[PDB]
Amino acid sequence: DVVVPTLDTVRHEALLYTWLAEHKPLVLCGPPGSGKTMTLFSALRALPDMEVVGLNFSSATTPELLLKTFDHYCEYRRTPNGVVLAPVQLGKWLVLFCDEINLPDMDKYGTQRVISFIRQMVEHGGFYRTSDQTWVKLERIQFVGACNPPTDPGRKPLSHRFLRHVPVVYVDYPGPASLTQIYGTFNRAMLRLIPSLRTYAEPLTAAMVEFYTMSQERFTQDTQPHYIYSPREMTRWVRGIFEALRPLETLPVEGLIRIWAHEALRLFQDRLVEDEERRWTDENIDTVALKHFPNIDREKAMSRPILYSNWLSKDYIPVDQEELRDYVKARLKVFYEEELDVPLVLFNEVLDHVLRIDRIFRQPQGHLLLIGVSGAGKTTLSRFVAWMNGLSVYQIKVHRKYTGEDFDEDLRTVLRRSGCKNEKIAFIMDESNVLDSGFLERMNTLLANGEVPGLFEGDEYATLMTQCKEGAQKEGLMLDSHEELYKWFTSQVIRNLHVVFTMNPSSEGLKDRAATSPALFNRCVLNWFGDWSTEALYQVGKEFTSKMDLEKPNYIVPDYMPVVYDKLPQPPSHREAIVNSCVFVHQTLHQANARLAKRGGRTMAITPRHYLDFINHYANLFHEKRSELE
Amino acid sequence: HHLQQANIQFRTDIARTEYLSNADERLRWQASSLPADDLCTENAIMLKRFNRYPLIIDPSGQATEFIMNEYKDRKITRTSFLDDAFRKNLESALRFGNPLLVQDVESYDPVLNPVLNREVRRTGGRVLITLGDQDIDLSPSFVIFLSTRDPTVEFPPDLCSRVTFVNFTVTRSSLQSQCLNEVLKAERPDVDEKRSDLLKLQGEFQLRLRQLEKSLLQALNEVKGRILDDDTIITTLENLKREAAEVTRKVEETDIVMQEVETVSQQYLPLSTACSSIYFTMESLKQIHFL
Amino acid sequence: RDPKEWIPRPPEKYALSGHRSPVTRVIFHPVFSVMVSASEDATIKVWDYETGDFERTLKGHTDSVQDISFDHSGKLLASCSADMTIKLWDFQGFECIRTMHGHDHNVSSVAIMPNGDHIVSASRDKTIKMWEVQTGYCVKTFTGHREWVRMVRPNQDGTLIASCSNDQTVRVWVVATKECKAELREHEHVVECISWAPESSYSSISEATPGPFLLSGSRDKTIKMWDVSTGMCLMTLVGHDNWVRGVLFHSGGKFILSCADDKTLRVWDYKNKRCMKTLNAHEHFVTSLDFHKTAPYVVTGSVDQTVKVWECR
Amino acid sequence: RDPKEWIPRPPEKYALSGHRSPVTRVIFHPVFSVMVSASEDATIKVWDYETGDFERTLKGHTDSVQDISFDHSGKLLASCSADMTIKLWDFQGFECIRTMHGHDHNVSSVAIMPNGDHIVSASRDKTIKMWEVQTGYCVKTFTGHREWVRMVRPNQDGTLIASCSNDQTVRVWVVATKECKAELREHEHVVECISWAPESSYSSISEATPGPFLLSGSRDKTIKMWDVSTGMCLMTLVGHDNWVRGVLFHSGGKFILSCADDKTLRVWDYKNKRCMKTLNAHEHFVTSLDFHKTAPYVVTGSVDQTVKVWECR
Ligand SMILES: Nc1ncnc2c1ncn2[C@@H]1O[C@H](COP(=O)(O)OP(=O)(O)O)[C@@H](O)[C@H]1O
Ligand SMILES: Nc1ncnc2c1ncn2[C@@H]1O[C@H](COP(=O)(O)OP(=O)(O)O)[C@@H](O)[C@H]1O
Repeated sequence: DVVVPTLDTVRHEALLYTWLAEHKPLVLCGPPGSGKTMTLFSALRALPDMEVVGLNFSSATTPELLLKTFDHYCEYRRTPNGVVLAPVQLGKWLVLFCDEINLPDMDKYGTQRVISFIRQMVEHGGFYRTSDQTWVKLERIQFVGACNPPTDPGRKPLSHRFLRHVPVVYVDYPGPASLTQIYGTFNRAMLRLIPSLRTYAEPLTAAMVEFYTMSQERFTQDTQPHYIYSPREMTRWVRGIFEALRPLETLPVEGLIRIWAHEALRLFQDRLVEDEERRWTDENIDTVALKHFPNIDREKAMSRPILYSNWLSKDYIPVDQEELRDYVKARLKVFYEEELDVPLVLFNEVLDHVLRIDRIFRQPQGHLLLIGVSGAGKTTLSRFVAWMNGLSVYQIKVHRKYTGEDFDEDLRTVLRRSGCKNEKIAFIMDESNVLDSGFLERMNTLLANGEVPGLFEGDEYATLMTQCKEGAQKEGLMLDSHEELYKWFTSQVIRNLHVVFTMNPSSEGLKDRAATSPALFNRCVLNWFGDWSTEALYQVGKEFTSKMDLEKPNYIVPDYMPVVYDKLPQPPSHREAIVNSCVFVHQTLHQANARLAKRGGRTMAITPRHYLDFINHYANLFHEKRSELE
Repeated sequence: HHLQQANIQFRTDIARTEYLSNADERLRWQASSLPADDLCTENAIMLKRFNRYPLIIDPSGQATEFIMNEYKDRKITRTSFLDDAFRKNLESALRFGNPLLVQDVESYDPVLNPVLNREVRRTGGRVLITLGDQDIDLSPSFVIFLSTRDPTVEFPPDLCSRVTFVNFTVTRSSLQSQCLNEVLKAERPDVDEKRSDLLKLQGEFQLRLRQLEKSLLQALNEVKGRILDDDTIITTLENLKREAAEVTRKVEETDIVMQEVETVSQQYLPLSTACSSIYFTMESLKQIHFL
Repeated sequence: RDPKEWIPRPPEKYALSGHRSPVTRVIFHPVFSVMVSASEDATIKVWDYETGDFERTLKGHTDSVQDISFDHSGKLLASCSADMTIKLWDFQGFECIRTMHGHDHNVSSVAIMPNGDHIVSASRDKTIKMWEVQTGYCVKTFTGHREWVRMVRPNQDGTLIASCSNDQTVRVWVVATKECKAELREHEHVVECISWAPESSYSSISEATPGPFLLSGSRDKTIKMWDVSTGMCLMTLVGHDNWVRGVLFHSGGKFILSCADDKTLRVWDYKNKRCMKTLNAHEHFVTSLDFHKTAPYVVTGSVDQTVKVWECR
Repeated sequence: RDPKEWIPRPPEKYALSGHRSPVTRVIFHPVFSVMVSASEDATIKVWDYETGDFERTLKGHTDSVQDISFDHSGKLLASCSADMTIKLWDFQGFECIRTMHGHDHNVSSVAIMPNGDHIVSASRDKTIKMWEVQTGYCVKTFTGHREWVRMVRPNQDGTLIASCSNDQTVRVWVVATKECKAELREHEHVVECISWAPESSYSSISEATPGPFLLSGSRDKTIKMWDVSTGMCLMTLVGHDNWVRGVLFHSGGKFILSCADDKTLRVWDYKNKRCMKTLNAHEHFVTSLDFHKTAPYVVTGSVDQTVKVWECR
């Protein structure tokens, strides 16, 4: 809710107060994350007569969502001149904020059902209840909207007959010369616990400018569909830096640059796909912190692993890879006896990934979106992190004939376990667990708002109020009625429920997911795990194949030397040469899959589970044939 | 080529099928209706030495009979995915410690995901796995096999990660041998039956010679004294003489086998070449008009 | 010196070794100068802490022995392991008297109230069982926890027991009335160790803020004080860098002896809201500790298969 | 009672059986309560000597093993056999780590000096070889022996390596300087076994007839003792009626327990220079003996396919 006023902010504030004082509709178009719901929520806080109902549209949006919203937040009343729809808060004005107006799908014959429905209730002031085909007139209902421009890939333009009744105001990104004091006042707030670093505070905000401009220079949306950058990332930057130096109370300039670079690498490198842009972002970090912070210890402030953990000590301190790795081995030894007896191997990327997962899991409303091939250990690492943070893990247990009712009952049990008994729940479900469009629609609503309209109905609604009032009386709060009890339940669900969605990367699947679901790309933090690189394959090969006997003291290093793992140490041993050979085996079948596909043959998915099948079959064959020969 | 270029020596004059499979296990596989070609022998090695539970694509149906005749003493229950009593059969297979063969994996059920991923809870010495909603005591003598009839099936990567694929395709050598066998059955039946009997005889005499070598090695490994002073080693000598007589007898069977196979080769080898060419045209003709 | 001012000091008086597995629980014999430890290699190793050597071995279990316990006399011992067994041993002749069965899952901890006629047990099946030492039959069954019960511990007179569990709650039950008297849910993580207050500490906690009082160490790197009659968190001590594994009151009623997964033993003064002393204990996680009720001795058993004995000063 | 006076008593505490061959060498674990035996059937067996339970069998050598040696951590095990190979075993992993080649005959001994970095190897080819443990390469070579080098042992500080051979010599060398510091020629027959003197015996030897000192037992039914610095036989035990196969000091530094081929396990004190107790251990030739540093147990490995453990009292 902290909004520092700028020129465009107060101009659009006056505009929105004008559009909204007359109970007239308005559409805040513009690039995503430019503050269009910041300006709207600033306009709503000026007038206390107005109450907000949040709705998030998808590609598969229907007016039945608005019907459920009217069932929850409004009532049908009988009047002599017709049937009227009025909010349950008498005297207040309900306004419905739909987040994704451009997003519902344009049909084969040039129409949108929700857009024509909203135009019907705006031009004529009412709708048709289809239960008995009766004209319901809206009494105190207005609409506001937000949308991306129609020239975006996932967005479609609106009809002229709809914009004949609605004005559109186009916000933009604030630009560098506004963001510099927007985050300058934030850093002047945040550098008050440490009274010595504030002379570096104003360039640091300025530093947070320039990287972002190259973040708008190269990483366009034509490269990857999830390459969007908004001032939400700078808000994430300042709250990560604030939660870093909140309990520490002692840090030099080098530690401040280290924390800044670590937050930048956790905010600008996880969304990248290839390692080329990861190298480019690390190079940009190096040159930006060299340009804005001269005469400082570059070796002390900047190192390779840059990891920040709170597992070993209660403060957010920088720690080395080896002590963290040993603690992860000991915690796996503990963890194998409690939840799952599935063995886990490590490398440097495993430690980096579990630190990313823990960093997003620690905050309330922490939602994860993992991108990676199947068998890459996506759900096992999340299970380990969720166990270590004391979070119960829930899987939906999908079987054949999974309709929407079983999913609704599963979400009912999840929300009742999370928000009513105040138990921390890590809700895990895969991309193969999605079977209907209603699954993704209810997941989008739960990810965005933290509540589902129409999920609880009938006797289970009153059961939810009894359970919520029992949980509130156990907690200590004296609650009553239904609306504020549902508000407390929604706050508890926001605080306690962490949702992790994992898919596989795709050229068309991620492009379609970026349009059919905003909340996975607007409310979830994306971690691109990807396939296992050659460095990871060499580390798992060299770490499992050290127990057995492989060494030839007389080994001739060949002059041809086929190297596929970079930084192979020369002179290599026999074990290094054959681990590089195993990496070559995996790489040449990666090439062979494309060779088979380009001929016309159907290919099959190569996974790191196959590589862990191949390296496990090495030691079983070696121990058998050595004991056979002896 | 990568192993040669990286100066890592390997057994060059060793067949990939022969290094993994024993002779008696190969004879048991030949007894279990498997064709004698190298590809089906390789697939039998894959089914023998699995680590992930295998998915068997088979456009002809021979692998199902091979698996049934392989685990015949261990009672395989044959079920399918679209069978109504499929989860109860899987629960009974997990409780009893029975091998299980499941057909039609193109209609795959996600409910077999924790069994295929081996996500197993350890209740002390007891082993418990949560299948569906029920915790079942997993006996360690359980295997599963995921059959497929159609060859042109695409699979999701979530199922593709957890299984080891085994494809029973049709080679030119196996097809040529089967067509030669049916041509010999149709044309020269006495030569065909005596060739089959002599092949069985050569196999069992090779088994007897391997039994000689193993028994003599384990006999001389534990004499624990003077061989000359012990008269039981003279009975070992008599055993050596008898099996040397049988390995001298084996050469005449080899000569008659050689004459029979050269006669039927010069009789019907271009016929089997035409068989291979026509069936490979059959398999390649789907590239034209999809139907 | 006096029993009031015993404080452990570095370095250790003894460093005993010999276990094949991580040591899980170490305690003292009350009458004789005997110390006893157990580990995950299904054995119970009996040592002499005064002389610092090996005395005896007890091999009856099949799986990881989680927790062992004494009685008021010290002639009787109860141990629990992962094979769903409870083995009741003696001490005067060193044989296994009984083998109680009935638990569904890993029996995590056992204890005997000072009347000695009955044995409590906690397990992973979300139950607490209450067995007769004369019959080997689970007579009573406390039920109501939501998850795995970490360890259970009874009070000084055998009227109240407390259990810390994996539901992140600490539940204090009454033995006679079979009902959870206090449900304390303020800890965020799993509560791994609890302790009762002695008589001489009864005033001193009232100086820091009658009773009954209870210590509780959890995986949220904090040590909390509770009053059962009130039900609120009396104080919270922070300073442990990792998951707290063993929390025990000092015999003087003034210090707090605790150990965590940061390889340190910490002595706290709860009057000054701080840890007064920090000692490097082991190389790996210190699973359990115990203070000797009359002699200046502290035993620490840990993951790295060495039991360290410190002379208090 | 203290570990100082400990003399074993008949009968055996345990009679372990299951070897298919004569037993060549038996040693105790330094910290654990388990013992490892070596036998001529190329099977390196691991037995728990406290309960008499067979634990495990390591089969890596493709010929009969002669000597096995631990390290003081107890993690690495060095084993020598007649296949031109030496094998390094991870004791916690129970699998081999590396195999050493370079000897052209029967590797009759193997040992690890207390620096924890290398391996001694005496063999039939009249030479001693030094082996690098972590890398796996043969570094250094003691040369000068003219017959079968029987068995080799390094000193407790790791600076002296002493070896007995079949040419009636006891040759003490320095580790890196490659010179024979002491070529002791007083024994009448093949010296089959030596035993380095502990520190507590260094006074006890010096008042029987400072340091360092060394024992040796030969086929001439005599056990001689030598001062390394001077280079002469100070004292000699006679009273065995056959070949002395293994000679061993007490851990406290007073007694010498020695096994000989006349079915005798005799304890000798250099204060009286006689045999006080003679034990008829097995029914055949007794090859090796071992006595624990802290535990009152003597293990004895003999040709009769049984390994006998005797309680010291
Ligand atoms: N002047 C400003 N003061 C405070 N915060 C700002 C300012 N400008 C931008 N922001 C931040 O930019 C972010 C835009 O996010 P939001 O408005 O939620 O995106 P959307 O409107 O697309 O939902 C907000 O979270 C807000 O914190
Ligand atoms: N780093 C790893 N070390 C060991 N095993 C792994 C690792 N990554 C994946 N696995 C194996 O993969 C299986 C589970 O894969 P999963 O995590 O479900 O992949 P995804 O989450 O991408 O579907 C487990 O049985 C596990 O043995």
